[PDB]
Amino acid sequence: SNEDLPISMENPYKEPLKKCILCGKHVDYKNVQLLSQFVSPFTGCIYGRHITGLCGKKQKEITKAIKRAQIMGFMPVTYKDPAYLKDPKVCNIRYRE
Amino acid sequence: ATPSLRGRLARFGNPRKPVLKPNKPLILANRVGERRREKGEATCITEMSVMMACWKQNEFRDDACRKEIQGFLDCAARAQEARKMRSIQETLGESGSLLPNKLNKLLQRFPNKPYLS
Amino acid sequence: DPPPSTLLKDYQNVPGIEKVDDVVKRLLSLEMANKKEMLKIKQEQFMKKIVANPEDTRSLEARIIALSVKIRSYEEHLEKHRKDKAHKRYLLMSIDQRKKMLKNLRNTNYDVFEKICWGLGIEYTFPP
Amino acid sequence: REVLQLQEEVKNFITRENLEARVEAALDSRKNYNWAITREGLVVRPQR
Amino acid sequence: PRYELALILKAMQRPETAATLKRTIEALMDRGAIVRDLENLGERALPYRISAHSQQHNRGGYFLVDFYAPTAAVESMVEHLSRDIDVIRGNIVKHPLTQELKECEGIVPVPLAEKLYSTKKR
Amino acid sequence: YHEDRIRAKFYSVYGSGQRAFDLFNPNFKSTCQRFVEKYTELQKLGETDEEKLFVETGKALLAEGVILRRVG
Amino acid sequence: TKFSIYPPIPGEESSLRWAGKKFEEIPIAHIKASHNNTQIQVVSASNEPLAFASCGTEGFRNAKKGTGIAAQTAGIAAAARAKQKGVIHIRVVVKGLGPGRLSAMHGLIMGGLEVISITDNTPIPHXGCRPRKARKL
Amino acid sequence: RQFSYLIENMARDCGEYAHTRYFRGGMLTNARLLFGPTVRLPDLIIFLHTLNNIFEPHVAVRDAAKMNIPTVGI
Amino acid sequence: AKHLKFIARTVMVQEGNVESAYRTLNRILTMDGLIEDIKHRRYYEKPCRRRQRESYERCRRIYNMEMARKINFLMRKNRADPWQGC
Amino acid sequence: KNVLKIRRRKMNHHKYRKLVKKT
RNA sequence: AAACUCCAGUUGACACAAAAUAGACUACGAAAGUGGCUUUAACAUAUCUGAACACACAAUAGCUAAGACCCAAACUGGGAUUAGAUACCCCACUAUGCUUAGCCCUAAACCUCAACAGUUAAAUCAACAAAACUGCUCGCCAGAACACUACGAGCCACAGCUUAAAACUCAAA
Ligand code: FES
Ligand SMILES: [K+]
Ligand SMILES: [K+]
Ligand SMILES: [K+]
Ligand SMILES: [K+]
Ligand SMILES: [Mg+2]
Ligand SMILES: [Mg+2]
Ligand SMILES: [Mg+2]
Ligand SMILES: [Mg+2]
Ligand SMILES: [Mg+2]
Ligand SMILES: [Mg+2]
Ligand SMILES: [Mg+2]
Ligand SMILES: [Mg+2]
Ligand SMILES: [Mg+2]
Ligand SMILES: [Mg+2]
Ligand SMILES: [Mg+2]
Ligand SMILES: [Mg+2]
Ligand SMILES: [Mg+2]
Ligand SMILES: [Mg+2]
Ligand SMILES: [Mg+2]
Ligand SMILES: [Mg+2]
Ligand SMILES: [Mg+2]
Repeated sequence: SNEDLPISMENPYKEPLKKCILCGKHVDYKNVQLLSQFVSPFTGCIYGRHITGLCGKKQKEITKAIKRAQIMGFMPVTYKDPAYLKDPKVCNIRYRE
Repeated sequence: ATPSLRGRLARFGNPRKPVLKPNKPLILANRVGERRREKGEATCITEMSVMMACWKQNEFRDDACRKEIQGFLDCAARAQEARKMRSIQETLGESGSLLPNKLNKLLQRFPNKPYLS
Repeated sequence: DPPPSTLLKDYQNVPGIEKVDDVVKRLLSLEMANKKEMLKIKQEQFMKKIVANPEDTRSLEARIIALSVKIRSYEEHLEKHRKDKAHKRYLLMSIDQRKKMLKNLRNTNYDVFEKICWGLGIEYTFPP
Repeated sequence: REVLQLQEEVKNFITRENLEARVEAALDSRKNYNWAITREGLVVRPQR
Repeated sequence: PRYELALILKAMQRPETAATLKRTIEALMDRGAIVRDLENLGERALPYRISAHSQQHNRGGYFLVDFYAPTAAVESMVEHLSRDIDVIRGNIVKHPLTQELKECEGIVPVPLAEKLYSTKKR
Repeated sequence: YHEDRIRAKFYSVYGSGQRAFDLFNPNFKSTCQRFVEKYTELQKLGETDEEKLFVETGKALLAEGVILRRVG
Repeated sequence: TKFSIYPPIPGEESSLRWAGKKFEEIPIAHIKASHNNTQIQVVSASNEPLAFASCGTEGFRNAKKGTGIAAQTAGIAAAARAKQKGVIHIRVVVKGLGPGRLSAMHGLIMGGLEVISITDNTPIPHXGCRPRKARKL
Repeated sequence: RQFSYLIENMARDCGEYAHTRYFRGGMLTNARLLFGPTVRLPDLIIFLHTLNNIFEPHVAVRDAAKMNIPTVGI
Repeated sequence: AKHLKFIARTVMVQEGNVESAYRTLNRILTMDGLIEDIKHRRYYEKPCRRRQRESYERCRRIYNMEMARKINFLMRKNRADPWQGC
Repeated sequence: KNVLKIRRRKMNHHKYRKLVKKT
């Protein structure tokens, strides 16, 4: 018919889906350094996903890993272990003005 | 990011039990709330309690408490003017992000349309 | 029940499984697996013993055999968990669904219905 | 392939013969499961 | 199945620590377990004070035992660890490396929910 | 359009050209469109591989003096 | 060096000192800010009591105890008895959200003590005892 | 409003009429009261924009149909 | 009770500025939710009442975040009228 | 909706329970 | 005010109770329900509907028996308030909430919206609410009140539950 008509196909400019910083990585309860990056330094409270930026699957894995590590004797509950205070800050929260 | 609303309300087609039970429809109004005055509190009490402390120790003789008395009067004078300064800035919107009157005229131009035209 | 030394259904037909170390045989046996793996071996035995085509899993015979293995697992579960109301419901519902399968098999293929009852030890009962 | 991989691993399993030798070897070594993540998704292994 | 024993031992000298590990691995073998590996995570301060067997502990030796065992051995092993006075805290979990992580394509964005209310004029 | 596949890859590999689009000129040709036209010419010469037809196109433009700075 | 709001960790080698004393050696001011009273105890790093004052021991009674100025007065009283015993720098551990939570700290400073840190130890049960039923007002 | 001035001039130049301002209720449906009993209404209404400034249809579209006036509209 | 002390909820004072240290601590406890939690725990909130409060708080967050998103989207249009007089 | 129908049932049941207690 | 004053604060030891944060997640289960950790078992049905004549379940409260007991707490006692206060407010304490073994079988058990299959066009549609409908099936409804009642019957229920009327009365509800 006509060569200039549009053709049916999938979006070629579609951007790849975004991935969480832990996408494709194993979350172990023994890796307390990683888990400590997702708790409050002052209270040890687990951060919600709106602060951690994790997907639902990894927010759950991190949460379950933290709870297991805490009660098995690997991780403190009421504060972030001071050894891990100088690790990369991956959470979106600021406590100082 | 706004929390999800998919499957949260009791509706035909939604198998699960409702997550949310809003008493008002979750639909944006064309107005924002009015600026809620902050509860007032007593000020200058620190200086007031230093003056009254000297009075207690000096038999309520102002001659010995001149320095503290003047300090209490200065705090009230500064705080009295702070009443005028804050009020002026509060009306001007110097500290507010925007005034509810100004923010509502802007929403009047872009009213939420929950209906079809 | 099958012996614990029985190999898993996945590793029973790999070539050379009989010449591996004894330790490797323990790790691929029922002894080192969960109970669900033992039920897959039980299901296989009943299929060869009863059904004409042990590879057809969608026939009414295979479903009755699969459900009969689940029913026995619930009965063993409830023997240890007598206040587990959730699994008591699953048992009673499963028994009712096997009777509904047996009814439909009796109406369509009586010769196969008889072999299913003998093979599985089911005494068919007409409802009151 | 899983039976072959498993057949080699069994050579390094602990037995009553090498139990005393494997314990002392464990006490001399250290295993670290700790590592941190960055905002770019990069692993930061510990300084050891 | 494959399990992982997370073992916190009382801070002791090397000879008593080896005797406790040997005594613990033999307990697993007596119950039918096939022990695969033993890893030392190092002696460290506990995240909190732990009272065990009429004693207070602030430091412990962290060890891992990777092993295969029948499902009935777990319950019996937990009882054995509760009576060993040199064990501060011992937990048996299903080995994390058995669970295979499904692939993830990324974050599928969620559009704002639509048609929650009829379009009638209110 | 078929050429959108070529445009998507070009923007990924080489990014948007530092040259500015002039959408007022109805006959404007960007570096991407110049790339697409050369890519189409070489395809009509019988070449059918995609990864090979893309590398030869970059060379042709460099020979013609075009600046192609790979993004990464 | 830049200022760190995180306290020095015991056993590590810090350079911070207060009158030649390390953080682990500074006495502790325990402030219990209740809804109807405020109790302040200053103790040494070894848990030796040095001074105790509450709104009740300062002559306040009933609803006047549950006020800021009442806690401020209790702080000054504890600071005075503590300063006599050789205390200058104190670590503050405050538990409770009563009205004398902050006012009790001001009294410690007005009494001559220097606060080097503030710690909240308000008890939060992680699931614990059922509190009393709500009030109908 | 970006084109109010342009449209008003085009109408004057062709010898026709323009209404680019706020449309008061009843200009068409109540014209006899607003203008007089002998007022002649338009025989054709041309909309260069059919939406008002709150992105709804211009009221004159509905009222033009009420008064049986044909409408041309972009 | 079993944890180390002077780590949790501890803020150091700078240059004798105790007010800024207390405000920082209060800001920490608020953002982590401890202040509202302590207050809600003074009297027992029955589960039916807790579920109603959480529902109300979640619907308010959605509304408040959606109204805020619309304000930021429309704020650019608060510029002076470009077509004044027309 | 109002609870006026519930209120009638409430009174009936209250007076009934009280009658049963009295007799 | 009463109450306690072998009281209070710090520190240490220390549950048969309850389960911050995560959760801005929206999952599991037939429903009831289920959000500390671990492990074991384990989540019916390869058409659909279907038992009020059955079977198995079913929050909280409650009953029987033997235990535990921090805290909360009907009742009860004391303090206060009030014209009175058998309440609202404060304190103390019990049944009870917990476990085990049996009962009881009720909720605004309501997301008051039945299951399965399908549609978004025509007339879109009383109102409001959570847009309007189609096929098919079971269950249920027919003015108000009497009445979650009477009687009968069944039930481990004996001041109970389930099923459930009529007479008189009204012109409304
Ligand atoms: S986005 Fe892939 S696991 Fe989080
Ligand atoms: K908890
Ligand atoms: K929550
Ligand atoms: K009911
Ligand atoms: K309801
Ligand atoms: Mg409502
Ligand atoms: Mg109402
Ligand atoms: Mg009545
Ligand atoms: Mg059915
Ligand atoms: Mg019940
Ligand atoms: Mg009971
Ligand atoms: Mg009590
Ligand atoms: Mg009791
Ligand atoms: Mg309990
Ligand atoms: Mg309910
Ligand atoms: Mg109903
Ligand atoms: Mg039905
Ligand atoms: Mg349907
Ligand atoms: Mg009737
Ligand atoms: Mg009833
Ligand atoms: Mg009755
Ligand atoms: Mg009767």
